[PDB]
Amino acid sequence: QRNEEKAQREANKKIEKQLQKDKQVYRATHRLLLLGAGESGKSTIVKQGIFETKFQVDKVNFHMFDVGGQRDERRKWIQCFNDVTAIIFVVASSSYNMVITNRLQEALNLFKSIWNNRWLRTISVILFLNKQDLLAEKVLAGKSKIEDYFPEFARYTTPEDATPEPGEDPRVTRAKYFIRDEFLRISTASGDGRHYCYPHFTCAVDTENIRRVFNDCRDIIQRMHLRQYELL
Amino acid sequence: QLRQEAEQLKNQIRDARKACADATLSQITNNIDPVGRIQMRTRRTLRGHLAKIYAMHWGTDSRLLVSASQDGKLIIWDSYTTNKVHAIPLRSSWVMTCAYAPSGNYVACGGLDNICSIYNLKTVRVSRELAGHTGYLSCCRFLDDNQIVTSSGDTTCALWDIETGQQTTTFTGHTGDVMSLSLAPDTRLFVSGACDASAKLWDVREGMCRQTFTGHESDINAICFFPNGNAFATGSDDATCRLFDLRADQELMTYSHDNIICGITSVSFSKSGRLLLAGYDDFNCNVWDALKADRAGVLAGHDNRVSCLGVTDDGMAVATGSWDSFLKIWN
Amino acid sequence: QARKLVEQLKMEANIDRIKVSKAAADLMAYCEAHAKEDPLLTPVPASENPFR
Amino acid sequence: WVVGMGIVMSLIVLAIVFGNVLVITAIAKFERLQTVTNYFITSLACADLVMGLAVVPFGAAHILTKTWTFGNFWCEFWTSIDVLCVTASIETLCVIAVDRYFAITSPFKYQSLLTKNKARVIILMVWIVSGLTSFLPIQMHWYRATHQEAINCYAEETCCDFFTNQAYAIASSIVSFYVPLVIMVFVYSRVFQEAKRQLQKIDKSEGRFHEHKALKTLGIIMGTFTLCWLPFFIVNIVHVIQDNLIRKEVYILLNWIGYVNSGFNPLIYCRSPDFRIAFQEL
Ligand SMILES: Nc1nc2c(ncn2[C@@H]2O[C@H](COP(=O)(O)OP(=O)(O)OP(=O)(O)O)[C@@H](O)[C@H]2O)c(=O)[nH]1
Ligand SMILES: CN[C@@H]1CCc2c(ccc(O)c2O)[C@H]1O
Repeated sequence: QRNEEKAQREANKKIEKQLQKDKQVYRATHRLLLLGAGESGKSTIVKQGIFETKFQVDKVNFHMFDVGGQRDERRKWIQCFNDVTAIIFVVASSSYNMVITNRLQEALNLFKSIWNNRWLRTISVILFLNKQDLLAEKVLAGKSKIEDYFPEFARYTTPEDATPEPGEDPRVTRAKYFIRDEFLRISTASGDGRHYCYPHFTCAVDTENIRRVFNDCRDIIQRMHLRQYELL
Repeated sequence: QLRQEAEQLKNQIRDARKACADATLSQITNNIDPVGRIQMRTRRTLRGHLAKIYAMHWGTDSRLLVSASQDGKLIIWDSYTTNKVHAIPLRSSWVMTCAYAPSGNYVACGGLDNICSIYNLKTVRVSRELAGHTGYLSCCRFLDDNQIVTSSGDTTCALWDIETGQQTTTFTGHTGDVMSLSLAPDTRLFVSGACDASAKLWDVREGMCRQTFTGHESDINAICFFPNGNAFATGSDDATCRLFDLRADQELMTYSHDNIICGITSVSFSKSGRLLLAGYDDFNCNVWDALKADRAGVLAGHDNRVSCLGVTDDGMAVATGSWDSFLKIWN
Repeated sequence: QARKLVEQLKMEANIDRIKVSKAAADLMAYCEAHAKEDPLLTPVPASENPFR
Repeated sequence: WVVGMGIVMSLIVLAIVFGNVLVITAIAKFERLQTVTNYFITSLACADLVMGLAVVPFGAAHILTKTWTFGNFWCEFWTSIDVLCVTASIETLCVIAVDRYFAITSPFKYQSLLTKNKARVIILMVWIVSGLTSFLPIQMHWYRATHQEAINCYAEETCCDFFTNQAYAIASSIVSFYVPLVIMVFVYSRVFQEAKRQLQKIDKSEGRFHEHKALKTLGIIMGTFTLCWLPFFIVNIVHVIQDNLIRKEVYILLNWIGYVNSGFNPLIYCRSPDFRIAFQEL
């Protein structure tokens, strides 16, 4: 009676003291969700049920989730990831001709479905446009033209404020920027400043992807704070 | 040929239950005096979870309960004195369900790792791990101290043997994700609500489906038997709740309002079965009248959407959880 | 898969079902009989309320 | 004009108390407003409430009746409370500015930097330093002036005026105003720089598909505070440095213009979706 009540309070205090230590670790970690189009080469990106990985850059802890145990066209489980910092979307940009409705259109439909969601209404997306060397190799050779698959490409011009590389043939730059604009117009169509999209061009020999993720997360948090304080 | 016969058989089932509809439930209960106005107040508030809460299960003694959260914890409370008894950290941070054994010696857990874990309270360490599902677990209930039934996202349910960790029987027939299940008072039948807007009645001993109900038009989120055991209620994401009768093989009443457009997350009955409590996405709960389909109360003390709900065995209190990492006891 | 679906329909179709009036009467009688036990319908005194 | 001036002074008292009490109850009654940033706001609200409840009514009575009736001890108590409330309200704006600076410039370490215990320690330290510069040098008669008019004022029982030395009028002015001003300026320049830098990047990447807000917000925040408190803290030094150049009425007018600032803080730091629904609920 009298002794039993004191015993319960003793165990509660020890547990509540442990929960304070766990709260410090929980609040200092950033969670990321990794998605793919099915054959986008996202395993190479992470190489260099649910699968979890941990990494640290500049004394900041990141923790990324990859889902491979569930494969369906109705993502009922996606409402759990409404508190993550950002979503990483990996798409193969060199699969316009491949049909096995081509794969770029399916990837665009998936991106459009994810963007306009009731739960992911305040979450930014980091977009990786993988397989650039394959795209350049396919574009440079003839008999394979995006016009035969994307009729809108017949009236596209490379933007004046573009950033071509040193040795690129100007043919490939137009295709790259067309593919990027396809995602960008969907991103900006329904955006009200609550979240943005950060597209990048990625290859197989790239090694600075973790720096890109770090900088994009920093920008995401800074923009969130600026919008919160009515400064943006 | 094969497809043609199915359409002919479907009409026979529909016509069979059309002649039995002599009168409606609401027509019979027109002379019953209304229950009136029901007002409830919060008695306790439980704090300590670091993230949103998805699951909750009362104890058989109506004193202790368990809850789950996305931070990776499984806390057992003392609702009377508001004292934490246990805090089990989970290997995987993605949890969707939890259960509390009738004897009180075990607790189950599951989620996005396609695995159900059983913990030994009175010994806390992992006792068994059940594998074989190819989709995320949605619910789990203890039949006994040595057997448990689970539902997953691979459109199947299973009955497990805890001692050997092997599936005794498997239930198939759904086409979408199975979202919830509930056991009968005598533990011989159970019902399941899936994403194809259908509910089914299974036989644990034999392993065959008995009846199918398809009155809804969206994904079914929650399900619960009537205390008698001859009826059950469902809740979908079209802001409607429906009552189905096992013996009549058809639905009897619908609970909806023109000012509600959000989805429904959980349902539960009261001790006598007169009241029906349902949680919604508009951050608050509602109380219905089972025999009349009219509102009688509102519980609006939660900041974020309510994800779970439960009523004690003796019917003394109602517990609700929401995404603001808080539990509340309403009396 | 077609054969299995048709077989289930035939098994489920041949069942005996009672009219809605009997089920409604049974539910109403159960609710009327077990009404006094329900603590949520009528508030209990604070002397016998463990939460107050 | 007594009835006209008495009516206006009564309205100012009601506005200060009504706004500050509403903010205090909204934060305490609701669990969604219990934030580290809101502790500074509630400290500021408490300071302004005490100021508008104690300093203003007795000063209004003294101005209207033209005499002091509460004796030679309550006059010194009133002066001490006046200085304590003025000093501790300006110094909280500095804390809010530094909090926003740390939140925006260093986003990754913000959670580790600020903790409820640290916020409580900072608030207690601010209040302690505010109390060390008002009650201690006044109740110990270290601020007393030496001229014949000053001693004649001090030796009476119905006259309660303000006379001070060079050292006190300079040190108190510096501590109350000048350091927080430069700190706030340095903070809010960097905040504006970061905001405009982030704006340039969004419109490089997605300009063709689709800094007024930051400028307006910073302009309001700095302008109200400066226009309220700068002339008084200028004449405070000036009238001590040069004698017989400022009348006894300009001092009171500028001091009351500064007092009025206490009724504007809820209109500046309490405009958000989480506050405008809490006010509607109440
Ligand atoms: N040239 C080139 N080849 C690539 C690139 N990425 C992947 N590949 C090739 O494509 C193959 C696919 O590798 P993975 O990354 O493991 O593909 P995956 O695991 O099936 O990817 P997902 O199914 O989408 O998860 C590799 O064996 C590579 O040879 C790339 O960026 N450039
Ligand atoms: C009587 N009015 C006083 C006079 C001097 C003074 C004030 C406020 C803050 C200070 O640091 C001061 O030195 C005024 O409120």
